[PDB]
Amino acid sequence: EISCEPGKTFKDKCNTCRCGADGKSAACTLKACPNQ
Repeated sequence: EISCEPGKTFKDKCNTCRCGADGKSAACTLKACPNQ
């Protein structure tokens, strides 16, 4: 599932992800979910 520029990073969820080498995933991180 998922998809994006493989090797790149972005926000995605409310924290911060990192599109994995494949255009279908991204290692992410958690923390408060900024919205404002």
